[PDB]
Amino acid sequence: PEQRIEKAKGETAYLPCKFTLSPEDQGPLDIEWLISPSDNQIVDQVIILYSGDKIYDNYYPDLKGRVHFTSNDVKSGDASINVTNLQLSDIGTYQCKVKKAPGVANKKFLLTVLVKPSGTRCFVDGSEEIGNDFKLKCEPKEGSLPLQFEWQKLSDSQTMPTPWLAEMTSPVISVKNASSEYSGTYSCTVQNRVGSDQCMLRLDVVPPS
Repeated sequence: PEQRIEKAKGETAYLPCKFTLSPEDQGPLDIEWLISPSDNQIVDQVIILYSGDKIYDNYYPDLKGRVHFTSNDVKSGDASINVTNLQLSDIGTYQCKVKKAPGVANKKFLLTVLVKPSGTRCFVDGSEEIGNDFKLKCEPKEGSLPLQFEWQKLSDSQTMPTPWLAEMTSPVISVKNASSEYSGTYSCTVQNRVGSDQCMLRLDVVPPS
């Protein structure tokens, strides 16, 4: 089991890792967390240890100061960690390895970090001319999937061209055989569960010449 944990950038991830001891488990309690980041191909890197009743946490410089055991009494049965001020670079697989010999247990977490849509650009791809085919595009610079789009007409009738109604919730509107009546100011609003962004374009459909 690889449990998915999903949080937004800047929030804190809780990676729970509670454990029961068998009375047979007489060896010293030893706990190791390791990361395998997405951003690169290093694998199984120690980020924090509990060993000899002491915490060692100076391991992985990208996580400096941001990884802590959740509990104030780890030896009672809680190996959970907090990862605070989440960065996009913290996306990866986190493994909790608990040992109290002969007992050994592991668990993995797949951490994803979400970001709201931002830097969203609204633009026309093509010549804005009567009879032409061109494209209305709403392109976020950043934004975690799944993303929702919604075009609206801000100017004049405040009503989207009927032929475009099917692509109204799409990032791209593929305009065919353009009418001058399609002209106007249009808004693209993009959202995901973190947040929202909006942009605007002006369409001016003129005779081709």
